[PDB]
This record gives sequence, C-alpha cells and structure tokens, in this order.
Amino acid sequence: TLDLICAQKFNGLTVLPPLLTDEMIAQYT
Amino acid sequence: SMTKTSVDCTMYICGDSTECSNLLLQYGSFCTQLKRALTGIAVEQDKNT
Amino acid sequence: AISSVLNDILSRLDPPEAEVQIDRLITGRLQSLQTYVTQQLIRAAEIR
Amino acid sequence: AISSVLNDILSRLDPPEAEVQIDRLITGRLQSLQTYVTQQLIRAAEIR
Amino acid sequence: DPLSETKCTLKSFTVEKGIYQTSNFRVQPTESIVRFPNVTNLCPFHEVFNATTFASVYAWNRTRISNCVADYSVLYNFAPFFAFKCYGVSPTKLNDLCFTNVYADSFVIKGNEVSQIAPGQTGNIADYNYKLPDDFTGCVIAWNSNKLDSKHSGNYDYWYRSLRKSKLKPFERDISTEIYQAGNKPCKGKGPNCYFPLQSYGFRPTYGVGHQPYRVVVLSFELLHAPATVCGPKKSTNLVKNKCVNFNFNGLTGTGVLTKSNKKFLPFQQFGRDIVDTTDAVRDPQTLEILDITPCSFGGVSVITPGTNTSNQVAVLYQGVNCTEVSVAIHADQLTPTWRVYSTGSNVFQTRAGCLIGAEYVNNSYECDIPIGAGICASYQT
Amino acid sequence: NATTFASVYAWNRTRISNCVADYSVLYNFAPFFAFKCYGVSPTKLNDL
Amino acid sequence: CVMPLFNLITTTQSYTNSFTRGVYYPDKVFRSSVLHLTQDLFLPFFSNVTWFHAISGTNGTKRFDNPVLPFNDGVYFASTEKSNIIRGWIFGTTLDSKTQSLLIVNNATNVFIKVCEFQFCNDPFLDVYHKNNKSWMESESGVYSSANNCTFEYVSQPFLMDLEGKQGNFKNLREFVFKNIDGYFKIYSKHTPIIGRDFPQGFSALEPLVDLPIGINITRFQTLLALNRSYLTPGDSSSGWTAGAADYYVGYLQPRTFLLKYNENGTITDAVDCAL
Ligand SMILES: *[C@@H]1O[C@H](CO)[C@@H](O[C@@H]2O[C@H](CO)[C@@H](O)[C@H](O)[C@H]2NC(C)=O)[C@H](O)[C@H]1NC(C)=O
Ligand SMILES: *[C@@H]1O[C@H](CO)[C@@H](O[C@@H]2O[C@H](CO)[C@@H](O)[C@H](O)[C@H]2NC(C)=O)[C@H](O)[C@H]1NC(C)=O
Ligand SMILES: *[C@@H]1O[C@H](CO)[C@@H](O[C@@H]2O[C@H](CO)[C@@H](O)[C@H](O)[C@H]2NC(C)=O)[C@H](O)[C@H]1NC(C)=O
Ligand SMILES: *[C@@H]1O[C@H](CO)[C@@H](O)[C@H](O)[C@H]1NC(C)=O
Ligand SMILES: *[C@@H]1O[C@H](CO)[C@@H](O)[C@H](O)[C@H]1NC(C)=O
Ligand SMILES: *[C@@H]1O[C@H](CO)[C@@H](O)[C@H](O)[C@H]1NC(C)=O
Ligand SMILES: *[C@@H]1O[C@H](CO)[C@@H](O)[C@H](O)[C@H]1NC(C)=O
Ligand SMILES: *[C@@H]1O[C@H](CO)[C@@H](O)[C@H](O)[C@H]1NC(C)=O
Ligand SMILES: *[C@@H]1O[C@H](CO)[C@@H](O)[C@H](O)[C@H]1NC(C)=O
Ligand SMILES: *[C@@H]1O[C@H](CO)[C@@H](O)[C@H](O)[C@H]1NC(C)=O
Ligand SMILES: *[C@@H]1O[C@H](CO)[C@@H](O)[C@H](O)[C@H]1NC(C)=O
Repeated sequence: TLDLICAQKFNGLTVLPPLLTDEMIAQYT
Repeated sequence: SMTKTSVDCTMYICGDSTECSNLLLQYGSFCTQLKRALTGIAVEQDKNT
Repeated sequence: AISSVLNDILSRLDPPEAEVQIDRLITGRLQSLQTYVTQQLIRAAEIR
Repeated sequence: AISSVLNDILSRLDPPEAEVQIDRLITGRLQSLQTYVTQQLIRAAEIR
Repeated sequence: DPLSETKCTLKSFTVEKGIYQTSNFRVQPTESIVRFPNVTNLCPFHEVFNATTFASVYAWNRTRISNCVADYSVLYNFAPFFAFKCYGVSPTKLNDLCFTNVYADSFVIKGNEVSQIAPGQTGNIADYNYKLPDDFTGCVIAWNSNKLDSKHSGNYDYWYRSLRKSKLKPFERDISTEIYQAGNKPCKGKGPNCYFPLQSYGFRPTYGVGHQPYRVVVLSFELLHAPATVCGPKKSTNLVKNKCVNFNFNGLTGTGVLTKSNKKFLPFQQFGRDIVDTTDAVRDPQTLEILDITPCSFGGVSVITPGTNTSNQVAVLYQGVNCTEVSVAIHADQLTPTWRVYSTGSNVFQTRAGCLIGAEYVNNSYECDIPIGAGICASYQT
Repeated sequence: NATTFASVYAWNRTRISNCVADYSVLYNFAPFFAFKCYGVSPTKLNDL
Repeated sequence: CVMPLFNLITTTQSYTNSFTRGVYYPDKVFRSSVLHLTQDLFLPFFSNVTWFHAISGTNGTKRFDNPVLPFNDGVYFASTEKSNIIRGWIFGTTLDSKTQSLLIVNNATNVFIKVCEFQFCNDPFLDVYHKNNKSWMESESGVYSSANNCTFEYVSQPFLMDLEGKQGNFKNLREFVFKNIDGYFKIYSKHTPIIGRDFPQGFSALEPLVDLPIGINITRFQTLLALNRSYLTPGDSSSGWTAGAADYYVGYLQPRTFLLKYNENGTITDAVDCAL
C-alpha cells in the first residue's frame, strides 16, 4: 500500500501520477 | 519504478515571500538544475515502466 | 537564524537586518534540497 | 575560522564571539561529511 | 501567454512537440484579516518613564507590563531619545507585534556609561551593575535627566557598584553591602585591601554632559506566539471562512483558508501543529474558535505544444488541482499566472494529473503522442 | 605605572616574557576607560 | 508565630518508585495521532522518590512533618489526603525578609499566591478552627508575621479541588509539577482518582494549571499543613490541635528526552523515557 501527504503537498512538494495506470499495467501483464 | 516528485524552489525555500525570492535570485540557476534533475528522474520512471 | 519562519523574520526586522536571517534560511534550505535531489538521483539509478 | 581546534576557540572567546568560529567549523565539517557520504553512495552503487 | 512562458523557460523562439513544466500557479488571497484580543487599556509606559524617583543602577527597578495594549507612540512624546537602540526587533515594527510579556528595567547611570548597556559589553556598570543576556531581544532607551536627578549640593541618592568578586550574570541584581576584599585577608572594616562596593554618583548640574545623569529603560520582550497577551494597537477586523486570506492571529502571520475544525483543543492549548511542525489549526482570540488552516491552492503548470512550427496553439495542465477550484480562481482573478487560456466549456477536462484546458477529450484511443499522465495523452489532430 | 610615557609617534615597546601573567593586578591601578580585547576573551586572560 | 507544644516526631524519609508518573504537557501546541520527541525537565521513569507522612497518632504523638527541601531544577509533588491537610507551599532562598519569597496557600474560598519578603515563622502553618462551633475557617496568622515590598499578588482559582467525595480512596491524587524557567513559575497539575490506596500504577499527563511570571530566584521549598483545633476524631475528648492523615511523595525533575504519544484526541496517552 502506498497528515504527511497533505503537509508535503503544502510546501511545493507534489507527486506526479504515472503515465500508465494500474489498469494498463494489468492489461499488459 | 518509483514515485515521481516535483519540487518548487520558490515555494519550498521562500514560500510566497518576495524579499526571499529576490535574495534567492542571487544564487544563480541552482533551481533550474534541481527541476531538470527531477524531471529527468520522472521521465525515466515512465520509461522504466 | 532567529526563527525558522520567513513571515516572523520579515515582521520583526527591517530589510537590512532581515537579509542575514533570510540568507541563513536560504542556505540551509538550498542544502536540504540539494541533498534530496542527489539522493533521488542515486536511488533512481538503482531503480533503473 | 581563527583556529581548527574547538577547544582553542572555546578557551579563547566568550560564547557570543565563539559561535561564529564554531559555525564556520560546523559548516566546513558538515560539507566534508556530506561529500564523503555521497562519494561512498556512488562507489557502493558501482560495487553493487 | 503560455507559449511565451514556454519560450522563455526554454530560452528559444522555437519549441518542439512536448509537454513542458513551465511555471507554478497559486491562488491569491482576497482579503487580509487581523484578530486581536479584547484589550483596550493602554500600557502604563508613562508611569515607568515619568516616575518621580528612579532606583539605583545596582538596584535597577524591574516593572512588569502585561495584559495591556502597547502603544509605543506615547514613548516619542516625553523623550528626547538620546539612545533608542532596539536589539533583535525593528523599532518601526514595534506597533505590529504581540509580545508574551514586557519587562521594564529602569535605572540611572552616567552619560558616558550608556554604551555599556548592551549585550556583550564590558565595563564597571556592565559587569558589576547590570548585564544584558547574549541573546537579548528588546530595546534600550536612554535619555538625559539632569534637570530632575541633579542637586546643587550633589545628588548622592544614586549609587553604583564599582567592585565585585565576579561579574554579574544576565538579569542578576546585586544589593549586598559586604565590603569588597582584595586577596585572602578577611575584611572587618574600611582600610587596607577593603573598599566599599557601592560608590555614590554625586550628580551635579555643573558637571559635563558625559557625566550628567541619564535615565535608561531596558524593554525586554519574549516574542512567543502561544501566550500572545500584549500587542500593539491594531484594529482587529472581521473573520472570513472558506476564503484564501492573509490572516494575522495575535502576531502570527500567514496565508490560507480558515475553516471550521472538529479538533478539540484542551483549554490551555492555543494552536495545533502537524506531524512535521506545520501550523494546522489556530484559536480565535475573540470567539475562542478552532480554525483549521489550509494553504491556498497551488501547483505546477505545464504547457502542451504540438511544436511551434506545426501550430501556435497550446494546452495547459494545472497539476493536481480540481477544475472547479481553477475555474473559481479565474472567475475571481486569483490565479498567479495571469495569462488565462480561453475556455469554451468543452475545453476543460478533468484528469487525475490535474485540470487540462485547451484540449478536447475525444472518446477514441490512439498511440500516445504527448504524455499528459494517468493514462491521458494529447495530440494535434483533426 | 611608568613615570614617563613615550610619544605616540615614538610608541614605547616593552617585552614581557618568562613570567606568570597575573592580570588581576591590571584591575587595581586602572579606572579602565577602555578595555577592548580583540581576538581573546578578557575574562579568560588568566587561563591561557 | 505561636505553636502549641507538641510531641513532634522527627521526619522519616521513606523511599519508593515513581513508575511512569510525572509526565506533563511541555507546550501549548495541539497535536493529534503523533509521536513527539521533546527535550525538557521531566521526572525520569522509575525514578526513586521520597515519601513523607503527616498524621496524628492515637497516643498523643503527632507527626507534623514539614521539613525544608531543595528545589533544584524543579519538583514533582504527589499527595493523597482526605481533609486537605496539605494546603500549599513556600518557595525561596533564605526564607526570611531579606530576600523575596513565594507563597502559595489555599484560602478555603480561593487560592492565594504572593511574592513578598515575608517574615516566615520557624514552622509556618495555616490555622484552621471553628468559630462559635458554627463556622469552620482558616487563618494565615501562623505563616508569616509581616509582609513588605510585595511585588506580585494573585487571588484566583475559586476551586475547592476535591469535591466528588472519597469513593475509591479520597479521590484526591493531587499531582503537581513546579518549574522555574526564564523567570516563569509554572504549575502543572492533575487530580487523578485512586484505584487502590497509594500511588497506583498508570499513566496520566499533567495539564498545566497556572504560569505565574513572578521572576524570582527559588532554590528551596517547604510544604504547608493545616492544623485544626480539635473536633475531628469522634469519641476523642482530648482538647488539643489535631491533624488528619496525609501522605506526600516528592521527586526531582531532570533534563530528559521523552517520546510522547498524542492520540487523535490531543491527549498524551503514553511516554517513553529515552535514557532509561
Ligand atoms: C519599580 O517602580 C515602579 C514605579 O516606577 C513600581 O510600581 C509600583 O508598584 C507598587 C507596588 O505596591 C504599586 O502600588 C504602584 O502602583 C506601582 N506604580 C507606581 C507608579 O508607583 C514597582 O513596584 C517597582 N519595582 C520594584 C521591583 O521595585
Ligand atoms: C619602554 O619603557 C620601559 C619602561 O617603561 C623600558 O624598560 C626599561 O628598559 C631599561 C633598559 O636599560 C631597563 O634598564 C629598565 O629596567 C626597564 N624598565 C624601566 C621601568 O625602566 C623600555 O626599555 C622602553 N623601551 C623602548 C623601546 O624605549
Ligand atoms: C475523543 O473525543 C471524542 C469526543 O468526545 C470521542 O468521541 C466519542 O466517543 C464516545 C465513545 O465511543 C461516543 O459515545 C461518542 O458519541 C463520541 N463522540 C463523537 C464521535 O462526537 C472519542 O472517543 C475520543 N477519543 C478517544 C477517547 O480516543
Ligand atoms: C509624569 O507624568 C505623569 C502623567 O501626567 C504624571 O502622573 C507623573 O506624576 C509625572 N511624573 C513626574 C513629574 O515625575
Ligand atoms: C472579547 O470580547 C467578546 C465580546 O465582545 C467576547 O465574546 C470574547 O470572549 C472576548 N475575548 C476574550 C475573552 O479573549
Ligand atoms: C472536484 O470537485 C467535485 C465537487 O466538489 C468532486 O466531487 C470531485 O471529486 C472533484 N474532483 C476530483 C478529481 O476529485
Ligand atoms: C608606579 O608604582 C610602582 C609600584 O609602587 C612604583 O615603583 C613606581 O614608581 C610608580 N610610578 C609612578 C608613580 O610614576
Ligand atoms: C533509591 O535510593 C536508594 C537509597 O537507599 C538506593 O538504595 C537505591 O539504589 C535507589 N534506587 C534507584 C533506582 O536509584
Ligand atoms: C539564588 O539563590 C541561591 C541561594 O542564595 C544562590 O546560590 C544563587 O546564586 C541564586 N541565583 C541567582 C541567579 O542569583
Ligand atoms: C479569603 O477569602 C475571603 C472571602 O471568602 C476574603 O475576604 C479574604 O481576604 C481571603 N483571604 C484571607 C482570609 O487571608
Ligand atoms: C523594602 O524596601 C525598603 C526600601 O528600599 C528597604 O529599606 C527595606 O529593607 C525593604 N524590606 C523590608 C522588609 O521593608
């Protein structure tokens, strides 16, 4: 499994989503 | 792959402060370098997948 | 610096005296960012 | 700093004047440690 | 516009096909609010500064100033201001801060001894009469008092400590009358190796300016935002919720939206800090309300171009933000990058990567051309 | 406590060596208008 | 300063374990579901505290224990009593009129806190007695003879402390922490009901009670006990001053680093003594 996250997001630190969603990785597999 | 992160120097260092941002301009292109490195890491994560 | 909050330093000092604290904070936070990015680069090499 | 020995600086100055030299030494030695650890991480990646 | 920002980021007039993290968007505060307590009774600065009698320097008079509004404009009225040295605080900002407490150390010294009243100073007065801490924060006000602390026959009511075994510690008062002893021979009275530590000033009007009596008041502050207490004269304004504002809670300055909070503060707790020591909630000085503070919406701004030779059109991704908050920010012109891209209703799409404006979401699937994220890509097509 | 002092342009240079430097004597015969110690804490003068 | 002749028993200082008691709130910041590392003056876990008894015997000998104790960096005081025999404390360096002294006293209607060069008696105490066999009330005549050059006075906290009764055991586990930091005399307190008789094992953070900015030098302290002029023990015809049963423990604060656990509710529920 992947507030600390909100606090990180509150000072310039963001997390970018991956280009392939878990559904596409599952499709490939 | 690993988590792609993006960091804003102005917000992290001198968050919404004009005096601090003007002082930070005096350190050159350290943040252009940091942003470029992080962007490379993120594009590499997508490439890995 | 006297405090870790930029708003506090800006509110408690004139600009000429504030720049010293602002510069201490800038140096520390620049170092922290540089360390984070270097560790991320090494870790991304391992993950690649 | 005036000297590279912490005991010397602590013996030759009052605290308010000593902190400047102590901070110069702290900055230099922090930088040296950071450089050592980064080089060790890169070398350990190569060895791995 | 976004394409020009891309060109300036790349430092080139020619842009290739791709998505470029151009800048950062921030929604801007709409109003500024200040919350200050009930207090309206002015601080008794006149009593301390205009006292009929001042204590001796070795027995400096300590006065407590708390639970009052500290209007420092009164200080400018009855003082020629020979010395107004504020250490650790800008004097011109003294009307804008809240201090936990005020300590007024009032005494009388010689004119040339004013410079000794400062941190790190050395001298008879500094070492044996009154010593300031190394990290002292506050102000020091010195003004001549020859017309009130001098006598024709000599004012001997003022005494200073000239000899002591050890230098005085910060905020330490010595009133002992034990005769100073030089060496190891005990002292039973005035004579060899025995001197009285206290020496009378003997202020006279005929003396020079450097020897004229000077009244010195040291205002010691403790700048902590938890106890608040004494602040300057700012008129508190109304409180607005669910709107990004610049808030000033008893000297604590910040920007964000203040919302109703379910957090239950224990009666002694004044504010809350997140796990990484960021202020998360605050207490209203007036309504005793627990307000959650959330920073105003911000994020990255990427520009998707099909190449500057193919076309000059661009799309804009506001990363990690709902399209509704972005639209509200445009409708109230709060967004920081003010080159708003024209929206047609079909121009706005909600990705998991953020809000996309300027691209039309078709229901077909193609090979990825410009990767936007979360399975979404963009291309220049008919 | 010399009877005669040399002129400022011809300042008198004296050599002090091979003796114990007890600085408590200096406090006896001096009103100490200025006691500015540069590079050394005066209160530590008895310890070096 | 008149003290009727008593067969006073020399104070005997027993010893016992502090367990995990003495943890307070270091600051006024609210935290939720967090683990906070804090360096502060704490009572170390399983510390080794002094135990004193204040009782009147059945043979006429009354243990009126009010010895003068050091303060050091701070003091943790724990008390169990039924008649509120413990009424306050005195703090100071010489405990005379030469130096300013602090005095906290229960007025039985309010709480008095004074900072004056009090002329304390040899063994200051509060005189509780029964006027007209109708009104029980307290007097401070036995504490000090005169007060001069007063700098701080505070009449506040109109609280009778123990009011629920003596259900479990006096329901009066009074825990206090006294500190002197930057001229601030800080009193933290907690009124824990006792599941048992003396010093139950458990955890209970001490919420701050009052931070007085007295700004005076404190090095020594002493407990104050209330003496009632007879008519406390039914069936006893001995016309004389008598004191109820009370027990109090004293521990000393030391600079320790603690890992405190704030639950989602803002309260400290557990603590770890890093150097134990
Ligand atoms: C320092 O002097 C001030 C006055 O300049 C004193 O403040 C007075 O304190 C008394 C205490 O009984 C009050 O009744 C007065 O109202 C106060 N004000 C004045 C103007 O007299 C203060 O107590 C002195 N402090 C010390 C430590 O001596
Ligand atoms: C500076 O003055 C001191 C005295 O204040 C001189 O020291 C004397 O030197 C002579 C040399 O013959 C000795 O005989 C004396 O005993 C020394 N002491 C005194 C108190 O006279 C010193 O020589 C002078 N230096 C210069 C460069 O002129
Ligand atoms: C924190 O305090 C809240 C509010 O008092 C507590 O929530 C209550 O819990 C009890 C026991 O289950 C319920 O009967 C109430 O309805 C709850 N009130 C609400 C949800 O508003 C909560 O239990 C406390 N947390 C603890 C003690 O860990
Ligand atoms: C200073 O002025 C105040 C305000 O008028 C007055 O009450 C006080 O007596 C004055 N003190 C003197 C004249 O010493
Ligand atoms: C200030 O006054 C208001 C009423 O005007 C009151 O409700 C509030 O509690 C006061 N603030 C305090 C006591 O901090
Ligand atoms: C945008 O806001 C709406 C309404 O508040 C909400 O339902 C929706 O989940 C939000 N979008 C995302 C992607 O969470
Ligand atoms: C200074 O004092 C010393 C020691 O008594 C003495 O020898 C010397 O002559 C004095 N110098 C003067 C008075 O100029
Ligand atoms: C407690 O103090 C006593 C004094 O008798 C000593 O024997 C014992 O070792 C101490 N215990 C601790 C845990 O310090
Ligand atoms: C406080 O009083 C004690 C006992 O008299 C003394 O040793 C100590 O130095 C005093 N502290 C200060 C800061 O004056
Ligand atoms: C105790 O309280 C009474 C009122 O209940 C008050 O009048 C008195 O001044 C207080 N202090 C004493 C008796 O020392
Ligand atoms: C109070 O202050 C006065 C005036 O300085 C002084 O004479 C006296 O000794 C002090 N103490 C008492 C107990 O009066």
